Amino acid sequence: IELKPKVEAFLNEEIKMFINGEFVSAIGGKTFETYNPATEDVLAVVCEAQEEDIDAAVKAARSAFESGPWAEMTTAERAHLIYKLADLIEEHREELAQLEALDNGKPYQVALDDDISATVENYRYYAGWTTKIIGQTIPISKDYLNYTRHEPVGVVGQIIPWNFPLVMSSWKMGAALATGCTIVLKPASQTPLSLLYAAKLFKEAGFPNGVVNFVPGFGPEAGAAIVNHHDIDKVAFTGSTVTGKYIMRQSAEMIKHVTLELGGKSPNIILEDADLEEAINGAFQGIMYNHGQNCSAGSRVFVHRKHYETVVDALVKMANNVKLGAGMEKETEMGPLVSKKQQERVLNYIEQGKKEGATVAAGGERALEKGYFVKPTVFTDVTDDMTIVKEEIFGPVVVVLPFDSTEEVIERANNSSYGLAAGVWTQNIKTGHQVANKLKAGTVWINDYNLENAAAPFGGYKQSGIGRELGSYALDNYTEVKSVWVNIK
Amino acid sequence: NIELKPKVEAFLNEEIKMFINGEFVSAIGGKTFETYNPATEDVLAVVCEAQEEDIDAAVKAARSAFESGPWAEMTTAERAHLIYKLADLIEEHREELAQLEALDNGKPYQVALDDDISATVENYRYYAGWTTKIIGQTIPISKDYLNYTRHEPVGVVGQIIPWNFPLVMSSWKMGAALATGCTIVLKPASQTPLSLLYAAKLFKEAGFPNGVVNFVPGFGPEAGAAIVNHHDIDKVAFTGSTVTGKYIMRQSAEMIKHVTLELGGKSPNIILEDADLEEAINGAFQGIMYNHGQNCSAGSRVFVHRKHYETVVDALVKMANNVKLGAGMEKETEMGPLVSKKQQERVLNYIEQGKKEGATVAAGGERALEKGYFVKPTVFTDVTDDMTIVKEEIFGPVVVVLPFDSTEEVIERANNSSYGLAAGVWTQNIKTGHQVANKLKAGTVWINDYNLENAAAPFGGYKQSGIGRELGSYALDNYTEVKSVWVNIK
Amino acid sequence: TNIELKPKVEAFLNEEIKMFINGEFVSAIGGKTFETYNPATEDVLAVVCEAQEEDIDAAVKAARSAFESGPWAEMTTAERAHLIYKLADLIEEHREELAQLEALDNGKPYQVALDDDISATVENYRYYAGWTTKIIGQTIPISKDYLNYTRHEPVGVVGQIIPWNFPLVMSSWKMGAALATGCTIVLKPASQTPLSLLYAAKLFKEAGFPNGVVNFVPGFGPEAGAAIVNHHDIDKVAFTGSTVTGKYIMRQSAEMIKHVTLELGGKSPNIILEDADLEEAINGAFQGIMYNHGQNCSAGSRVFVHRKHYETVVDALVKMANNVKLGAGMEKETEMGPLVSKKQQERVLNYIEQGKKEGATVAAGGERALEKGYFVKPTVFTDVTDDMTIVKEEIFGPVVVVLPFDSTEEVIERANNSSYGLAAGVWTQNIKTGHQVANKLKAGTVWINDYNLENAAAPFGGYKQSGIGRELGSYALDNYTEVKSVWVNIK
Amino acid sequence: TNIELKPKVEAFLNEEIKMFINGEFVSAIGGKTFETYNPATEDVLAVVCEAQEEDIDAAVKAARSAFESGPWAEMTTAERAHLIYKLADLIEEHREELAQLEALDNGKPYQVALDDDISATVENYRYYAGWTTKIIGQTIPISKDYLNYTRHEPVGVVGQIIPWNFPLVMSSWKMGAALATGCTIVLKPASQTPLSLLYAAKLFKEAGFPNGVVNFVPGFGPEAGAAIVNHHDIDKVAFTGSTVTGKYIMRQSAEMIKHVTLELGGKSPNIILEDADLEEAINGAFQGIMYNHGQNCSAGSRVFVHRKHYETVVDALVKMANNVKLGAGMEKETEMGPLVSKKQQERVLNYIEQGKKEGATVAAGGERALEKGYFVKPTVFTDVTDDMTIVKEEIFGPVVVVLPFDSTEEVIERANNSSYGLAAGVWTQNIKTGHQVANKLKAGTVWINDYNLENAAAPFGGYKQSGIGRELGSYALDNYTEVKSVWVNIK
Ligand code: NA
Ligand code: NA
Ligand code: NA
Ligand code: NA
Ligand code: NA
Ligand code: NA
Ligand code: NA
Ligand code: NA
Repeated sequence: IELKPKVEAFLNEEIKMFINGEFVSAIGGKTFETYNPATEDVLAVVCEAQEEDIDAAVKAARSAFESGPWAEMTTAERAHLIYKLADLIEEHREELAQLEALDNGKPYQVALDDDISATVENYRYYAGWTTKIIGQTIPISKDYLNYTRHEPVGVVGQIIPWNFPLVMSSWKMGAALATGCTIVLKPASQTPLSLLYAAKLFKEAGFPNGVVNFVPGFGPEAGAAIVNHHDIDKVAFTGSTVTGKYIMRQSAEMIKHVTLELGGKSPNIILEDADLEEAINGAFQGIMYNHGQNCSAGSRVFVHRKHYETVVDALVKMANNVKLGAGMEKETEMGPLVSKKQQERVLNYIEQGKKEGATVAAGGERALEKGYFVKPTVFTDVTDDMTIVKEEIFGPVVVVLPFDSTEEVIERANNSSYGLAAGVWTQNIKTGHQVANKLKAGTVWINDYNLENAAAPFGGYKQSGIGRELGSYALDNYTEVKSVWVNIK
Repeated sequence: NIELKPKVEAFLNEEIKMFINGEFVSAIGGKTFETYNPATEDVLAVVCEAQEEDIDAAVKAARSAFESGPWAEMTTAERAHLIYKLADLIEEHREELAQLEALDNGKPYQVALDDDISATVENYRYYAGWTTKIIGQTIPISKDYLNYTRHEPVGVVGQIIPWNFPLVMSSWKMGAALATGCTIVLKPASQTPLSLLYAAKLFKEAGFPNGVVNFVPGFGPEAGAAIVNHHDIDKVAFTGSTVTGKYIMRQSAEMIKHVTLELGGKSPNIILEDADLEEAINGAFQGIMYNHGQNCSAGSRVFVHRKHYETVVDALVKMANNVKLGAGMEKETEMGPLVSKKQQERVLNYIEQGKKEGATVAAGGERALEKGYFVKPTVFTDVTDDMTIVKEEIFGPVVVVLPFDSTEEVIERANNSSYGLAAGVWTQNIKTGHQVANKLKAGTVWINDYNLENAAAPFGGYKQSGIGRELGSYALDNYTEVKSVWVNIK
Repeated sequence: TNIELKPKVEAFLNEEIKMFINGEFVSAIGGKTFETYNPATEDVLAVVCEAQEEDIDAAVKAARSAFESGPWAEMTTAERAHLIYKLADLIEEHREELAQLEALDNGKPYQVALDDDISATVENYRYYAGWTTKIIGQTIPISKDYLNYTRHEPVGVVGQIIPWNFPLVMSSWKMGAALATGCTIVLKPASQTPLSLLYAAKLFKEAGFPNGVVNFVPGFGPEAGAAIVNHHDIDKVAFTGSTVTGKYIMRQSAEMIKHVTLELGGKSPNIILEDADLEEAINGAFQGIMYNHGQNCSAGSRVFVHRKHYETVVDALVKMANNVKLGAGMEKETEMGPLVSKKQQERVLNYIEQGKKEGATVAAGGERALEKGYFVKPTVFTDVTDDMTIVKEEIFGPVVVVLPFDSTEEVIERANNSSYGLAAGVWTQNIKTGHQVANKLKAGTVWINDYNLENAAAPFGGYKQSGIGRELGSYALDNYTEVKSVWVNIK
Repeated sequence: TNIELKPKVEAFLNEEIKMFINGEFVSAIGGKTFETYNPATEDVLAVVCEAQEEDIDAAVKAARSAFESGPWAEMTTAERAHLIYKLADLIEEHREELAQLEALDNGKPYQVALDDDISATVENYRYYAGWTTKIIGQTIPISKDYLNYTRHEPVGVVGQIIPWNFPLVMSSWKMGAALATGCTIVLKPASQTPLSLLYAAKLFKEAGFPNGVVNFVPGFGPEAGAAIVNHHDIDKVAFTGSTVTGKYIMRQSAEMIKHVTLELGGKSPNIILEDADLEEAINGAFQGIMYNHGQNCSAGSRVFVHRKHYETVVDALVKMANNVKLGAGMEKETEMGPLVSKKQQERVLNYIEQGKKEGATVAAGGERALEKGYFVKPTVFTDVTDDMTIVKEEIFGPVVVVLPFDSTEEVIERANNSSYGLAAGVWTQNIKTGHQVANKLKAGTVWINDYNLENAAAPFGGYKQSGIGRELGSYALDNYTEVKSVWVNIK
């Protein structure tokens, strides 16, 4: 797939940060390389945000929050900006899909059909909420007017991971912007480009200077500078547990509100009365979608004893059938993992799996001559206490586990520190809702898997997170509630 | 002297048991501590002291009660009725409970009765009403799915409360939690265990299932920490000091555990040029002096437009000097002692720090009476924004009075603070009142009033005064996990 | 085995039954009275004061006063809630007395009145007590230059009229929501069944309701009912009953641009698909129509059965129908009482005769029962077609039609081919089928694998000609408020 | 100086104006046409196809089919949203064309049409686009045995009738809410002002609305109007306009138990208290009435003035009245245009004559203006009492009565002593007085230190005989929704 002219021009120059409505270099001039994970080549050279750059972005966001058009605009004017931003992203859909394929590694056609569509729709959806963020009037006494206001919290720092780089930026920014906050946001070092391209479109849509500030760089410097900044009012992070925990401990010092979206080890449960054809397809897609680089991937596939060997046989064939290649080549179904480090991590987990006694029924090694490719992998002969069953692998790797009763699968499914999502396959109306009610996860799909939409909340129970993104629910993260009492005698 | 109620005598005449799994019990290791009467300094009761092991027993009971048996299976109508029967019982025991508050915490009995017990009753009545009404969403996305959310109780919640409004504080924790269907492990402050441990009898009589509520009296370092660090508690909520608030957020990180915190303040109470001055003088005085200043949302910075500053200082000084200090169980008392010797010493050292930095004690500024933990109502003037006493929460009957010259100036100076719990604004102008309310960074703003709370209105801090809200519908969301269910109907 | 009369019921019934206006038990101004009957025995059960247009006037003036000034107008929402809760506690204390009154006056079995009606009544008040403090409006972010807020103000004096089939429960569907908003109430019970409401007036008084907040005016539809409908100073009307009256009500309400809520009748389908759990569906189909003697607006009076199970379900329905124990509501043996009046017995027996002459076959029942009182046998009609009178029209008795079908598309179309739309049942074990069918039925309530469930928290009301508006739930509140949008210029 | 006509406007007016049915521009089946006029010149402005009963039937069938099957029924909520936002974008792109059509057909000044009416229409659609994905029902925690959820389903085919005073804006107040719920529409504009709607139909098509989702049927009350009101296959009706028609519509809707929303007239009070900012309140009182030539249901047609200020306010209003520049809407200097028709001018002049006959003083104006066109001078009446016709009745012209008062209790009582209750204004600097007075005024919208402000997000509608129900805001959606309560047995 030949590069669009605007992608070629963008990549032909150093990639600048976006602060206070301007494209700028890091103050101290540092740069870093992002790669193409299919070729291992340097894809661009990007300006590297340091602490002093974050502090500049924070002042920019503070000023835009406190005075100027953003602080003065009506809600309808604010909605219109977000709507225009969505339209612009849709206009640049092929450019942005190419950058995602190039920079992240995923198939261009998927980045275009799924990731760009979702980002557009998320911004459309949240433009909608700007004029509808309502407080209460509260009837207490004839002597007072009691009302609440849902005020924006102020300057928000946001950090996102590399698996759905553009989409993830929209999960953070659509709700935050809709409330009237301003933003200092950091993309992942592996994937800065789609966001920094999208910056052009915030400027074009007419966002006032400093409303949005994009600071690409590395967790331990740019990331930690966001986490530790005294003038950031609220933090939101999606990423590592270790980083999640760190963020929470640091935010303690300022009594700062945190939203976290972390990992999972989500179960996808095939009951005796499932439509087995459709469940097999849901189980396969459930783990293999986005190369398994998906926090809510259905990495534990629980299968009723009667169907266990049927599903294993089908999963093995489908895994071997997947077409691996560069995301910018048209026949590719599954691209490489994002980095050498991730490839080595996923291959390490496969070795640990075999070491602990499990059997690789398909895959279980690297693929192709170069690039960070891993073959789709199916593990079988697996038990609940194995490392590969307990821990999030974050690649195209599924464990398949038989079970004999519904009480049992619920227990086993819930016996996890994680609780991001779950799938249940059954044609029975009672069993579907009953099993859904008892699973400890933020999202349950009945007879489907991996569905997300702007309108429906997503987040973790237990150690898969604190709080919800998407829906009306996301808005509450970026608001402070003021209770006003007017003595009316 | 107010004579002790028969049921109060009876209660005080034996060891005060903790309440676990529906039973009154001693600590497993038999440890006990003393609570005191702060007006007299005498030992008031001997109370069973919860240790780590007793928190574990409580958590096990709450877990069991949550996962199966009547509390798990009950309809929301049946749950609501339990909570309303509890409120009715507390109301029947109102005199006994108000006496225990006056005795244990130190506040005037008639205020405990008219304010504290009344609010607790109303907070439970209000929350009983929410059980049947904690609704999720059905979400129109596509003709191919039913999309709905469930607001599920989060599970066992651990709650820690302070000593300044002991019983009311217990109700701000438990009303919302219980309405959601959570089960509870709650620790009263070691200075004020008694009203809660008495009210325990009422939960049992109301018909609460074993283990749905569990009260574990003791100390921050042991009972407190055991709640904070317990792996099987799903969610924590705390009201109290900042150091503990930070500690609790820090520790909750290890479990990715949701935290709600209600912390202290340095709340401004602002008298503008067109205030009704007589009303605003009364509201400025009551704003700080109510509950002996032991009030996180106390109006401890009184900002007074230059035209009225001398007039207001003069009045506050006279009012301060006239307040009648005495024991909470003496009928003539207007203000009781502080809760402890340590608090009295804390406040008095703040006062000394204020004099050391150049402020003037216009009234008060010393201990009171021959015994008990009393501090005189104190008014400081000649104060500047950089002074320790104007920055930090004193938590006694100590007010600073600051003049100002412009609205824009006072809004800046009111907001120049790490705290953001509450604020008051006094002006007769409809545009000024709302404009100033809007610009203040405070979780509650009163226009032409101060210190009003009601179960239906949320309360809590911006900035370092807290995370989250209590009261209102808003409190409920702390105790809920949201589950998004997608049903393929293609 | 006769259920023994509560002493309090015997005392109530030993005197003329007064109406309740402005806090006091009073006679009609003109002293007219009427008779209510015991439909099991046909005896006079009580003599009741008959409200005339002038008694409505006095009730309306009393409600107006209580709304505009005095304790009901001044009370906090907490205070108002507490009255409503205390009323619910009093009803629960008098549960036996009230259930006997239902059984005597209405006819239904005592145990059913106690377990169902009285408990629903109590729960309805407790649920709406809970709303008083939670009737919130909005603050609306538009511009920095304005504060924009709404108030959900009580409409004022509300006129309510209720039917005889669930006398006390129906009073609480009207008053719980109206009282929660802070309205004041002029309410007329059915001439057939005045007594449980008038007994309950004691408990409003004991609970501490201010004078005039509630006013109960027993009498007939053409005098007392019409008076409430036509009264210039009633702000809003709510009615449950006959369509012809519902139409009249809507027509008269035009003249004053008055908001109307209507809950009307139905011809609700109860649909057994091929993959139904036949055990529970057959029980659901039988209780769906026979509950309350078929005197139930949302009765499942059309039972559609997939061709595969048609014979099975017809045979089982006929057996159950023939096994029902008919008798007095105050005899412990009774499973089904009489119909409420001679007029209604005659109406239902007319429909049955009409069903016979249009060609349908009575597979069970189809006639009067026992030696006295207004009893009709449980009746099952087979060999029916969709254009029959008995399949189209509401019968309001223990009369079911059974219709086979061959495809899901077909049953949805036939179920929906009705001017009514109150309720529907769908029996299928399939998770996709249950929701899809539920989505496509035009009915205010759809039960999936059940039938006849109501709860204070879940709204109820008609599509099409089964009504306007909803009762129960948070939804009922909105009928009793006017929304006021306030703009405060803040520069 | 004349505003020069846009090319697209000339083009549109150079042919017969077709109606819009099932996605196509068509003539009336029987070929009837009617004339609309330019009320500044009294010239024929356009010839418009006239919908008859038969054309209404065709629009209803198209809407029915669009509702039951096809893209509109199948589309996601995101897809439906996007159609609505794109419509808003198109309207904005054609803002000058649409503003000219409004100036020409309705009368109002071009620049006000542009800045106010067109901006409000655009923002209305953008607001409602945003609701499509957010129309949520409830999950309701009752028992562990059931999942209880509600669906807010679109009612179906909706019949809407709008007046001539804000033609395009009024069209958006009906369709934004309705289309956001998934309903389909048969909408009739006023015969006096059909053009802007029928121009806008081109933009519904260009946005990509499926065939029959919207259908525009211009014509006359007694034929087109009545056919919408009386149609058996319209599910719900909404109307804005006269009282006599409002009452007709409610009466006719009884026959089908059809939900009705009415936005009717007012005689709204604009109260200037002793502590008002007097300069701002005089400007608010003058604009409250004279905006849109007084052709405004919520016009502040009763200016109450505290006695201290009475003379001052009278003198100011008189000066301001006599200073308004009357002229054609398409003339750049015009501050106020003519009334919409000869009949309206005659009505307003008949009112003014009644006021004189009853003893009131024409302080300014009170007669027609200019050499042709339906102009009336801005008119100020003094020496007025509460019982006069001109004080009680809605005149719908640029005519104000000015009433002195002496106490706040007095002005509230006199303000509320009306069958109308659409809107009110209160002018006071005092924070307690403002909210207190606002709490007591029986009106759907209360402005404190302002007047005539509307926004898509803030509900609007009448207390008493000013209406039933609310338009705008979240509240408007409920009128277009049937609530279904689903119970899923999960035992
Ligand atoms: Na990369
Ligand atoms: Na968590
Ligand atoms: Na103590
Ligand atoms: Na905070
Ligand atoms: Na009777
Ligand atoms: Na209807
Ligand atoms: Na015209
Ligand atoms: Na009305």
